[PDB]
Amino acid sequence: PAIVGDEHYRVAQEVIRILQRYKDLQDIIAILGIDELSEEDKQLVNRARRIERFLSQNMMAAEQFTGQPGSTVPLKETIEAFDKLTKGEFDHLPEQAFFLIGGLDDLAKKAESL
Amino acid sequence: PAIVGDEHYRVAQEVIRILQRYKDLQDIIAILGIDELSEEDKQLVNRARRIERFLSQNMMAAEQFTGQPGSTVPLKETIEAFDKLTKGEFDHLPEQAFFLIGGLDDLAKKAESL
Amino acid sequence: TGIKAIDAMTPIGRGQRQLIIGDRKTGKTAVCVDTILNQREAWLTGDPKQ
Amino acid sequence: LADADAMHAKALADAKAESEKVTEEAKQDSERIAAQLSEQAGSEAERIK
Amino acid sequence: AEREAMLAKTAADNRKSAEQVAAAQADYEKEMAEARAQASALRDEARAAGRSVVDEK
Amino acid sequence: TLRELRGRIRSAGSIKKITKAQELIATSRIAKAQARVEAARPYAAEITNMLTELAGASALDHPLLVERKQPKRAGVLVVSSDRGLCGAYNANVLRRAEELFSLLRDEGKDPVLYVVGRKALGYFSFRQRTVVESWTGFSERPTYENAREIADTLVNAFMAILGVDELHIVFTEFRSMLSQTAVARRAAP
Amino acid sequence: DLNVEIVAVERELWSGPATFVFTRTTAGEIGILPRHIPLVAQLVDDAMVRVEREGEDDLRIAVDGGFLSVTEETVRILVENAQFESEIDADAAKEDAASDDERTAAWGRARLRALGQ
Amino acid sequence: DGQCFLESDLFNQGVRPAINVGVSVSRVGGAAQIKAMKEVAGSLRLDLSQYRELEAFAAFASDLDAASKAQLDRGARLVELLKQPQYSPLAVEEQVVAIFLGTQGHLDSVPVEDVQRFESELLEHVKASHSDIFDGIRETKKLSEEAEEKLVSVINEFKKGFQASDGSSVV
Ligand SMILES: Nc1ncnc2c1ncn2[C@@H]1O[C@H](COP(=O)(O)OP(=O)(O)OP(=O)(O)O)[C@@H](O)[C@H]1O
Ligand SMILES: [Mg+2]
Repeated sequence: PAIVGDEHYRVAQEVIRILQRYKDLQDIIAILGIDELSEEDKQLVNRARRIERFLSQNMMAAEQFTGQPGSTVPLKETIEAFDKLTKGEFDHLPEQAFFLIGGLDDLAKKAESL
Repeated sequence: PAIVGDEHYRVAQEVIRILQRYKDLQDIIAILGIDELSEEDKQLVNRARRIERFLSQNMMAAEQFTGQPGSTVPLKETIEAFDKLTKGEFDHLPEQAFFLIGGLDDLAKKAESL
Repeated sequence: TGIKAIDAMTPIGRGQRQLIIGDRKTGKTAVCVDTILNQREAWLTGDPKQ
Repeated sequence: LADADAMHAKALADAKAESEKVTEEAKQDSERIAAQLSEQAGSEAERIK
Repeated sequence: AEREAMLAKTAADNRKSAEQVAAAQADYEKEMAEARAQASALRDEARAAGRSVVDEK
Repeated sequence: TLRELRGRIRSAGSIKKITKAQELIATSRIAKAQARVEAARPYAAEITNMLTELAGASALDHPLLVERKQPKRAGVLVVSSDRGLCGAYNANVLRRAEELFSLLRDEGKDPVLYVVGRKALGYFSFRQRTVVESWTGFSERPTYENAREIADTLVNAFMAILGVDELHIVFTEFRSMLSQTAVARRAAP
Repeated sequence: DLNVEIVAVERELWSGPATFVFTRTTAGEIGILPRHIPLVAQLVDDAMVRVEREGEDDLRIAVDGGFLSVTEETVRILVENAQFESEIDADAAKEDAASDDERTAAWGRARLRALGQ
Repeated sequence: DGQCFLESDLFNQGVRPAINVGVSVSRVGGAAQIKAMKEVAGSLRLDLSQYRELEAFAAFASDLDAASKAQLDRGARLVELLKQPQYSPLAVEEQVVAIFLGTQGHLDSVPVEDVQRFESELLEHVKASHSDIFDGIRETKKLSEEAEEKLVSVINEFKKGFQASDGSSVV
C-alpha cells in the first residue's frame, strides 16, 4: 500500500480474495454441482467468473491472428474497472462479454454487441 | 529397581509406557485428533498429556524469565503424584492445572485457581 | 526498537545480540531500519549516554 | 399519558442538551486534533527544509 | 355508547402508556447515538483536514 | 530416512484425498439431512396442534403427563453416530449424557441406558455401564420405522418389567451449519 | 372447496384442493365437504382415504393408522405412511395380509382396500 | 541472546511484524525493559503463545468453555493491537499505553475490526489532551497509580465517543 496506491492495493486484494474463495468453491462446484451453493456463494461465483475472465486481454501479440489492434489499459482504468467488478456493478452482463477486452469502453461495446 | 526401589521404578516405567503410547499415536492425533481413538487409548492420551505437562516445573533459574518463584518437589511427593496420575486419579482436572506447577499441593491450588 | 511487538514481548537491551530471523520478504530489514530510525529522539538529546 | 408525556418531553430535552454538550466536547477535541496535526505538519516541513 | 368509548379510550391510553415510556428511552438512546456519531464525524473530518494540511505543506 | 519421508508424503497425500472426498460427501449429506428435517416439520406442527386441542379436551391423566410419586429409574436415550470421522460429535453427546447422569444422581434417580449408534455402545461398554436395548445402523440416514421402534420401547418402559419413572433423550441439536449442541430433553413425563 | 393436506411423518405427500373426502375413522366412516365442523378422528388401522379432486378421478390412498382432522381452512390426514393407489404392489399387499403380525396384516389389508380389493 | 522469529505464514496474512511469539524470545531482556512495559506486558508473550495454540483448537471445535472464548477474544485483540505499520516507530510511552489498552482488557468491548483504529485514535487523543500520562511515563519510567487511574478514566471516556465499524457503541 506504499509503492502502489492505497486504492490499487484495496482493489487488488479484494480481487485476490474473491478469486481465492472461488477456487475454494471449485471443489464443491465440480462435484456437488453449482446448484448446491448458497445465494451468497452463487453471487460470489458469478462475480469471480466475471473478474477472472476480465483479467484476460486482447494482447497485441494476438493482432497478427485476429487483426484486432491490441489494447493498453491505463492503471487507473484497470483499478476503477475492478473496483466496479468486485462491487458487482457488472454482474448482470454475460460472461462472454468479458473475454479478451481492454477496459470499460471495450466492455460496454462488447456488451452492446451481445 | 535394585537402586531406586520398586515403587520408583514402577512409576517411572508406567509413565514411560504412557508417553511412548502417546508418541505412537502422533500421526493419528495430528490428522484426525483424539476423537478417532479407542476409549482405552483416549483415556491414555488424556493422562499422557497430563503427565507430560506435569513433568514441567517452575525452575528457580526460570524466575528471571517468567517471574514466578521456583518450586522444589521431594522425590516421595513426585513418586506419589505420578502413581496417582498414571492411575487416573487426576484425569478430571484440566490440562493447564498441571502446567509449571511443581507439586501436588500446588497442583490442587492451581486447579482451584482454574 | 519502536516496534510494539518487539519492545513488548522480546525487549532488546543495549549490549544484547537479538537475532532477527525469518524467511525472505518477512520484514527483517524493516525491523532493523525502524530500530535505527527510532534512535533519533535519543540522538537529538545530545547526551552520549543516550 | 400525562407523565409518560412528561417523561418523553424530558427525555427529548435532556437528550438535546447532552447532545449539545457532546458536540461541544467533540468540537474541542476536533480543534485539538487539528492543532496537533498542524503542529506535526510544521515539524515535518521544518525537517524537510 | 359512551361507556364503550371510555373502555376503548382507556385501553389505547394504557397502550400509549407502555409505548411512550418505551419510546422515551428509545429516542433518548437514538439521539445520544446520533450525537456520538456527529462527534465522531467531526473528529474524523478534522483529522482528515489535519492530514490534508500535512500533505499540502 | 528419505525413503521413509517420501512414503509418508504419499500416505499423507492419499489421506488428504480421502478426507477431502469425505468432506464433500458430508457437505452433500448435510443438505440432504436438513431437507429431510424440514420435510418432517409439517407433520410435527399439525400433530402438536391437534394434541394441544385434545389436551384441552382431555382429562390430562395419562401416565405420560404425571410424575411417579417416588421416582427411581430414569431411562436415557443417547443418540450417537454409527461411524467415526465425526470429530467431537460423539464426545459432546456422551459428555452431555454424563452431565445428565450426574444431575439425575444428585436428584436421587438411577439412570438406565438406551443407546443409538455404535460409538455410544463402545463408550459405555468401556465404562462398564450396561444398556437395556440398543439400535444401530440408521444414524446416517434415519427412517420413521426406527423412530417408531425406539418410541415404542421407551413408552413401554415408561408404562412399566422393571420400568422407568422418567425418560430423557440426549442428542445433538443442529442449530446451524457452524454450530451444533448436545442437549437433553425429558421426553416423559 | 376443501384444501386437503395429506402429510406423512417423513414428507408433505399431497396438498391439493378437494371437493370431498371419505375415510373410515375408528368410530365410523366420515364424508367431509367444505365448511364441515372442526374435527379430529383416528383412522382404522387398515383404513383407506378417498379424495375427490375437482379435476380428474378421485385419488385412493392406502393409509397406515393416520389421524384425520378438519378445520375451516384445511383437511389434514397425518399418516405414518401413505401410498397412492397406483404405487401399491398387489402381491406384496396379499403377502402382508396373510402375515401373523397384527400391524403387518393391517397394512396389507389397507393396501388391498386402496388398490380395489 | 534471543531471536525475533518473523514467520512468513503470519506476514503474508496481514500480521506485520510477523513475530512468532511462541518461538521468539529475549534471554537478556526483562532487565532492560523499562518498568512500565514490564508491568503492562508482563504476561503478553505467554498469553499470545497460548492464544496461538488455542486458535487451532477453536478453528474447528463447535464450542469451548468460557475461559477458551475469553482467551481467544483477548488474543485476537492483542494481535490486532501489536500489528503495526512500517516506518512508524512508536515511542516507549505510546507503546506502554497501547499495550495497557489490551493487556488490561479495555479492548474487550472494542470489536476486532476496530482495535487498530481505536488504539490509534486514543493515542492521538492522549497526546493532544492528556499528555500528562506520556510525560509521567517518559520522565519516571513507571506508570504510577494516579497516572493509571487517569488513563483508565480517559479510556472509558473515549469509548463513549467511539464507533465500531458496525456502528454499535464500544462502551
Ligand atoms: N509492518 C509492516 N507493515 C506493512 N508492510 C510491511 C511491514 N514490514 C514490512 N513490510 C513490507 O515488507 C516488504 C518486504 O519486507 P522487507 O524488505 O523488510 O523484508 P526482508 O526480510 O528485508 O527481505 P529480503 O531480504 O528477502 O529482501 C517491504 O516492502 C514492506 O513493504
Ligand atoms: Mg532484507
